Amino acid sequence: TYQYNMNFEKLGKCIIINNKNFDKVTGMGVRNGTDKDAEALFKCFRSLGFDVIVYNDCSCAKMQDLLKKASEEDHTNAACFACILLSHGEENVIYGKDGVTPIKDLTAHFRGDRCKTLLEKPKLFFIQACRGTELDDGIQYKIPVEADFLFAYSTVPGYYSWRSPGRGSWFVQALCSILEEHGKDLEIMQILTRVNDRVARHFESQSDDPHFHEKKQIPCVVSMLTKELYFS
Amino acid sequence: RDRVPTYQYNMNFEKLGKCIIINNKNFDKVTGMGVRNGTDKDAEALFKCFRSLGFDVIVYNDCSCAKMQDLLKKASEEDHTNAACFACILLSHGEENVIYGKDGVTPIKDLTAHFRGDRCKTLLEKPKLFFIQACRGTELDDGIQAYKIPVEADFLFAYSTVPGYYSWRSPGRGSWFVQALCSILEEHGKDLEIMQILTRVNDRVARHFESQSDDPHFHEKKQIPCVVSMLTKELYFSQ
Repeated sequence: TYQYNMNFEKLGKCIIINNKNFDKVTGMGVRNGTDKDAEALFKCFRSLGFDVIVYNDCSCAKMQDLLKKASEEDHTNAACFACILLSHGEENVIYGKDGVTPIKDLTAHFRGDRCKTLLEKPKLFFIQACRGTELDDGIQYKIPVEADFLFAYSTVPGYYSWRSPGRGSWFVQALCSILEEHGKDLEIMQILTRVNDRVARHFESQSDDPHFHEKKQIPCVVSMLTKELYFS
Repeated sequence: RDRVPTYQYNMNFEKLGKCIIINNKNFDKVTGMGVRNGTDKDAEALFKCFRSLGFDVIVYNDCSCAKMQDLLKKASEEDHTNAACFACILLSHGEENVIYGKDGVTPIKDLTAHFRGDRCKTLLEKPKLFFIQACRGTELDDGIQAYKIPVEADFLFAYSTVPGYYSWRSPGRGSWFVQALCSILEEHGKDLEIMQILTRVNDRVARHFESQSDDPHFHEKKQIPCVVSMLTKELYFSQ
């Protein structure tokens, strides 16, 4: 009644796109630690039951195609779909190695009118990537085509997204530990909300620059879901 | 459902909090904006719901842009120490990232900023909720047949529609989102978590509603609301 139906042969497909090294033209640095993120993610989402595949250093055309294909696959025996983007980013756009592409362009392939097999099923996107230059200085019948999506961004619109080259990204470590522990017994919003809490609290940046010292982060969930979602 | 200790927003405060409703029905000729028939109905329903939840609700009417900012900034400067949370609900014309006063347009992000961490210390670690009934663009959903804290934390925006899309409103029955919202809030407002409620409002607006117009450009259209949460705990209005 108030839950998404999970009675399907497979949980669903999980495309993880891991972008580490970029073309010199985009002039964007190597994202160190992103390999830590991907492997940890691969475990969790696999352990949840997703059929996860990891694609490394994709180009924008490559990403668009990856998604479009999956969009055109047959999802009749799937409960849901999940995509995860690890990259450099700006507002509304994510980086391939050869430039940028709008996030909406990657997602819209799964709109109700463009992926019938995934209608009334959750389509989940998790996006760990910078979202702008800002720093949090801290303190003290028919259904709509845009429905059933959920984007969990690593950060709020306009703000930087922090990643340690040694331990991986703040967001990912958090999402992984919570999932490694309650992925099976909590609802998706409960899970993400705790991730919001752990990133907000447990983390604080440290550099030798005063502009980047003791800075903060809060992830941001967008939901057009229409049911509660549990992975079991 | 199971209520697990260090995971709820602490509600044991003298008061639930302020709920400011901004009911904009009438707009200057120069904005080219029309009379939003249905909105008085929407405002009545909402103020009763939020009163019933226990908010101290205040209704403002046909606001200028300056007024909208002023009352919000001043609201942001009151002493919320004895409140568990704050709510603001905007009913107006809107476009991508902006919302109308009677005399023009002002960025939503600029309204909400007043209640940040560094800017409104007495609402720190407390949920600040924002409900927005307004168009966010012109596109139509045609449908388909079956210690330290970040300054931006503890905000939840519940928009009536997705970015870039239209927002529907019966002159007779009021906007879909609002109708749906108030209904769910009546039943389960005191027994369901905020995200559980808004999800149900998502389902209801998506199913129960379909447009009907003599204009085929506007005929048989659909709508999905959009929830954005920077909350760090579950939020229940009771106990």
